[PDB]
Amino acid sequence: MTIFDNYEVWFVIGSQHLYGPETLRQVTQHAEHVVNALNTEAKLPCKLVLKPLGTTPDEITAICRDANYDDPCAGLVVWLHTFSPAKMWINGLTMLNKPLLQFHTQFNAALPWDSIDMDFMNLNQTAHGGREFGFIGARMRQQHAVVTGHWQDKQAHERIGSWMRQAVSKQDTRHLKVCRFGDNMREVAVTDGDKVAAQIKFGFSVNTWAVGDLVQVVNSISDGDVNALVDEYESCYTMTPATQIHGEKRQNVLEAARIELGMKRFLEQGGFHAFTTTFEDLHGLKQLPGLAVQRLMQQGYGFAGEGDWKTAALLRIMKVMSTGLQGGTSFMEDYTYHFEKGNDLVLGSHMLEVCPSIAVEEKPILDVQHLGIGGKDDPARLIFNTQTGPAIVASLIDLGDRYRLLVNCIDTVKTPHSLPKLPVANALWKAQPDLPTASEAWILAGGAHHTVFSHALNLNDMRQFAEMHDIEITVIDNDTRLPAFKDALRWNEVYYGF
Amino acid sequence: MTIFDNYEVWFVIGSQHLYGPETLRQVTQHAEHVVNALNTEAKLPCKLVLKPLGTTPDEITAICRDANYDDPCAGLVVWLHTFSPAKMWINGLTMLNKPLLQFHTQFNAALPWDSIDMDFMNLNQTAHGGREFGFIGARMRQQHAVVTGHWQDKQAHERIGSWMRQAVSKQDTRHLKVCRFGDNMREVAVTDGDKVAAQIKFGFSVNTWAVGDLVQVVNSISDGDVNALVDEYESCYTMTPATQIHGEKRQNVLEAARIELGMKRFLEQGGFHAFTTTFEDLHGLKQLPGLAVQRLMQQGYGFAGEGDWKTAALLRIMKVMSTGLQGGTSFMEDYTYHFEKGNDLVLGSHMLEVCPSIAVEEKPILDVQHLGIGGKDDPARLIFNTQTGPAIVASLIDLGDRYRLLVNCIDTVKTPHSLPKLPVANALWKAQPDLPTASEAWILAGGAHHTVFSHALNLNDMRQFAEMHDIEITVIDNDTRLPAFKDALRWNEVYYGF
Amino acid sequence: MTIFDNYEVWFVIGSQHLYGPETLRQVTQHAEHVVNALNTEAKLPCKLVLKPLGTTPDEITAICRDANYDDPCAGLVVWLHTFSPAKMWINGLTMLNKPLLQFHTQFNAALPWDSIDMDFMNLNQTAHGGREFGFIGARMRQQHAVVTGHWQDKQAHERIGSWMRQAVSKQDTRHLKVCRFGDNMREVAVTDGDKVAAQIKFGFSVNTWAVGDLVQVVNSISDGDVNALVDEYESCYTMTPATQIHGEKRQNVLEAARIELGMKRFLEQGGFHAFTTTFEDLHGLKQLPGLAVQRLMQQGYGFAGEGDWKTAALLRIMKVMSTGLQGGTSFMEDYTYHFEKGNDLVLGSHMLEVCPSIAVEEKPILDVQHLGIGGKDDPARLIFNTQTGPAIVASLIDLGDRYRLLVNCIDTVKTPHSLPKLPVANALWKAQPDLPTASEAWILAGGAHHTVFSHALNLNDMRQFAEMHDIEITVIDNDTRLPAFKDALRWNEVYYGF
Ligand SMILES: [Mn+2]
Ligand SMILES: [Mn+2]
Ligand SMILES: [Mn+2]
Repeated sequence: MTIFDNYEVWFVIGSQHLYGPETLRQVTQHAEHVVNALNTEAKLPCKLVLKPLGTTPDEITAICRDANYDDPCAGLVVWLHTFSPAKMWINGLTMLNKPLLQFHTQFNAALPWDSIDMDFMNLNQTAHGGREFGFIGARMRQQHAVVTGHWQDKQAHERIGSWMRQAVSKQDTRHLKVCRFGDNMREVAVTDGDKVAAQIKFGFSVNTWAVGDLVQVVNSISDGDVNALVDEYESCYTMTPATQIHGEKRQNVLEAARIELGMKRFLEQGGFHAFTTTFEDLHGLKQLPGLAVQRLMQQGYGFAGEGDWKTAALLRIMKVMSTGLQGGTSFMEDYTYHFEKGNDLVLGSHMLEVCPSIAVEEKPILDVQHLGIGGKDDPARLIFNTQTGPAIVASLIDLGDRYRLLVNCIDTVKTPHSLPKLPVANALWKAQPDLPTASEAWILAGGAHHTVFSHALNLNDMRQFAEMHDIEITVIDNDTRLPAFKDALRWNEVYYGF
Repeated sequence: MTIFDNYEVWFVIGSQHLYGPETLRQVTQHAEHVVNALNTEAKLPCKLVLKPLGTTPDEITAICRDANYDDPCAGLVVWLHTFSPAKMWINGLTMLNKPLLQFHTQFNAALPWDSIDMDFMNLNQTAHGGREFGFIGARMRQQHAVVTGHWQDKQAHERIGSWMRQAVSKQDTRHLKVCRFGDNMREVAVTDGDKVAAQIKFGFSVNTWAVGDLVQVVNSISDGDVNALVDEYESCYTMTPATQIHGEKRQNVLEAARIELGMKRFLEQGGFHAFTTTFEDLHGLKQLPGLAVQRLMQQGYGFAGEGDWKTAALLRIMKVMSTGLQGGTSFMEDYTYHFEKGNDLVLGSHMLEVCPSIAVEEKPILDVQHLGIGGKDDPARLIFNTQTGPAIVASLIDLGDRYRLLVNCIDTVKTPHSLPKLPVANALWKAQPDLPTASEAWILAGGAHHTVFSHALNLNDMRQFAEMHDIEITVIDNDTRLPAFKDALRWNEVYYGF
Repeated sequence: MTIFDNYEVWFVIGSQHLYGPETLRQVTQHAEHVVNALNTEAKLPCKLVLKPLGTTPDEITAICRDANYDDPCAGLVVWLHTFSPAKMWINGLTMLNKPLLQFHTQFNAALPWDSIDMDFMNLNQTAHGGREFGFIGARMRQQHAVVTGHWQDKQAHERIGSWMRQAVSKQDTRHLKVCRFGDNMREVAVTDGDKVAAQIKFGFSVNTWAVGDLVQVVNSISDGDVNALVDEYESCYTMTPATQIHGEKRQNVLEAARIELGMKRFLEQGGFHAFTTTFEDLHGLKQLPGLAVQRLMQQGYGFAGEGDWKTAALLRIMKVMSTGLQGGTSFMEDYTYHFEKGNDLVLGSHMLEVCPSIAVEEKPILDVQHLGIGGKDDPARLIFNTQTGPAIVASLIDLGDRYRLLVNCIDTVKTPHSLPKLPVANALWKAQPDLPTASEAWILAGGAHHTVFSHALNLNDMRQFAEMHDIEITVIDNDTRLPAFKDALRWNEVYYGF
């Protein structure tokens, strides 16, 4: 059912004819054996298709050429069962659009001390065949990945599997379409940037439909379709008295529903995966989309507030990326602090748009709905608490000449006293290593007030993403120390400054 | 005896023409003591020749003129006795083509508290005088190693001699001559490169003589001389049943012996110090040089397989580097692996060519050969085990615009079982910090399958080597971590990308 | 029959739906009309295949994806009949392996002053639609070409056609295989270099077979096949008395013939397009290949003397490139000068290997054959004079970090007195602007003694090649003036020094 099922990774084996052609026939036995046992037992994010052996230049070019042409081909994992003169690969590697991982593995785990002979020695020579390959890729500054490990090693499966994840994320982004409903909040910098650069670098496109284009779909929906969706609320969520049938703010639940249907139909018919809104342009909408934006985020779409295409895009990438994983992933603003010796905290939220995928409960749908901001009707919104434990918050910023991705490892924690006046969903966390330093470093390194929160993905996941896209990663966890942190900033600046 | 008897290090001393033939003659006295003290007591790689005092610019410029012209001057060791304003050193240091080391030292291991005068402070004042000199070395951006200590210091003797050792290596490489017998294995990358560039940088030359040429010399050796060498094989090694008289492959031993004599004679007359071969071009040679190659490696000749001049030269270099040290140093190629929790191992070896320099025993010689590779006669070889202990493998790769020296720290270990069918000698080691990262880090950095294995030389030797040549040293050892390693590869790329 | 017939160029029209879909239908009428009239009447180097209109992002990605996959697709020529929002093209353009030329043309030549209206105005808006496209390509630093001109403009056809030429040259080079028969003349720099860099940058591969591998094929040929080829000589060429049946050097014509057959069979069975020899390794050959190398160059193969793969490669590229053109293209060494007020000259040649494609006559096959060099039998060689008029000489050199292509516009001229002792073919020329300055500049800018001479190609042809491959071109013709010439060298050095 998932987008992972719309891709497969190619298992290419490198060798040469020198010994052959029955020395090849063993190689093929191994490959087919390792491919089946992985597809069967290694619980990897998507499928491995074994291609015919690459033992000549033309065979290797062929495979890369094919890999570029096949839209499901998300990456290559190459095993060099033997020596494989690396010049053979050059012409293929210079046309390759798809990512590559060397699986520096071997058929046997134990070296058969008592039996080993030259036949053996000259078969399963990945020990050196993998190093010849290492070189050309390094020589070309072509970022190839490596996992060393025996082919049944479950630790390897993970790192292999974790890489397959990024391959698919990289190709989905190459089709991701953000639909903004208006422009950036006036006078705001971070949420602005060069959209051309984004689509060049990342392949996702951002383009603006009039709020009025939406309003038209938003107004067109049938009551039959509205009251249907109104039922799915009462089913799913705790309705606060104000929200119930005879409640003075029932009518506002109707307007929420339609804005959900309206946005969903516009977004499906447009073929979109993400979107923005701006409270400075809600002409023809009854209320700022809250409930609707929250549920569309649960249903999968990327979103960010006030025109913020980068963060909205990012959310969608990290959701997709998170498929099959234990948690969350939500848009998030760092809203307010709690200061105390030992217990410094952040509380995250926005005006309304907090995704219910990181919640732990059955979730109230109250109004208590004054939003002076926007200047519209009291909006519907889901109110909830965020799950505990170790998360991350990611901010992608545009330094103008390049992008930088900041990640701050964090730990959600339970609110000690509850928030009875606060009509928004919360997320409360301690920022590794500690607020003052965590905040300082983030601020030092730019990094928006807009972030993507996530329980399901982590730092190592994001490190591979940063690699896969060739961008700087600015990491802020417990190891962070400002003198070193600053040096890195400088040294990365020169490096990525080409 | 050995090549360290060819070279010398000059012992220059720095003061000003002002003032006091006493003071200025009084200083001459100490340099004559420390030098004589060091030359009999210190056990340094080669002698220290004291030179007349650098008091004026012209004298320093002369000292440099001579130091450049004198082909056994391996470098200057400089100690700044009184105080020698560095503007005097300019014209000299500017022309100085031989390496320099500031031995930053005093007269006198401790301090006269009641016996201190201005007459004393006039003369012998390296504390400040030494610093001024570092400045100009830094300003001009020259190397200038510095060792600080009291001359009588055991630790400081050690430090200076290791430098002296490198200084001499630098000079020997200048005259090093590789001789290639055929070209690279077809379609191979790591072992190709720009010979012109290497000769510019390190000064070693690489030029190829026809396989046909060698054959002419091999086909010329007298049966008398051939037989005589075999008498040396009987006495050196453990001749296997087939190897000895009435042996089924006794002639293969003679042919090997003939080859070795021809190859030797050839190399000697052409004044060569290293060589390569290629199994793809052996026309006129009865079998692929194995035993011949091994004993020649053991006698001091650098070599590396299938046309690999870089590694071949590096072997010769490191072999000379290691002179007067306990331990082996060999050509080596990661051949296969043993994956076992806690005990990941690499079996090193080559087709035939491994140096008995690194062996534990009196070596067995066998034929049990059938080398499918090439397609020649069952060739002779020395089978043996590699010693137990700390070692390094090193590779010099050409990245197009610059060279990179990779060195992995390792620890060789007893084969836990005999290897009865392995027709070749072996090395066996655990890689620091562990196989997967050891291997992965090397692949990320490129780094040949061909390496120079050494028991005698260490990371520190190679560190100075890399500094001495201004090449990047990539270091894989117990302290390695992939995030910092990767960072260093990027931050170095832009440093040395100049 | 020619390799041009194995490729086609794609004619892609960019537009958008804004007006459509019958506004598109006109666009298609135009495109089909312009494609037919060009394929019919424009005598272009190869075929134009009109692809379906690109009016959306997915359609544009599709076309580029297809262009990469189709091996005959040599380049794209895009016409922007209307405005074509350039973001649509980004994702296609970021995957494109093939070269692109914008044909900034229009359907009508004259603006129909009296009739023009908005319908018209908004159709045929290439005036601005072409500038939107210009931008993205410029923004991406993607070297796209442009010819502006009406679509019937014959001057345009040329510049379009001239570009199509380079597209095909660029793809052939991506399959060109040099087969060296040995290594570089010892101690020679220019002919040496980094073969990995070449195959990366250019896609042609260079790899060394043993002279003995050839000798085996060289010796295997049948007399029936030898004497057959001996007849084709007497037919084609003037046989000097020494060369005739009872001539004392007839036997040497037999050995020439076999070396021709032998080299031709080895080269066809290897699938090669170019080759080198080295006189320092002719073990098993009767005489240095002269006659044979000359005729194989006429038949099409690239060649250069003494191991020189770059120049041999280049020759083959410039021959292929020259298909369908008036002249020549030959390997060439600048052999000797004539100095005289007003009449300074160069005479070009090699020991033997001068291609008879630039000759004007029926061509003597004498021996007068002492070649002390090589140390072999008196060789057969064709002796001839070169055609008059404006030519070029191209040298591709490896500056180590990058390549530079030098071109010197020259003018062949008739020898005033004849060369009765000189047993080699001549080419005599004046080097624009004049020997002293022409020689100086060439020497200043490096540039080998080995060149490719050519009557058929020129400077503008080579300028597009240099562009198509992104390398420096150092031009030396009449406009050349050393102060400016030097400045350019410096300014290009910084630019291409990334
Ligand atoms: Mn906000
Ligand atoms: Mn090898
Ligand atoms: Mn020549």
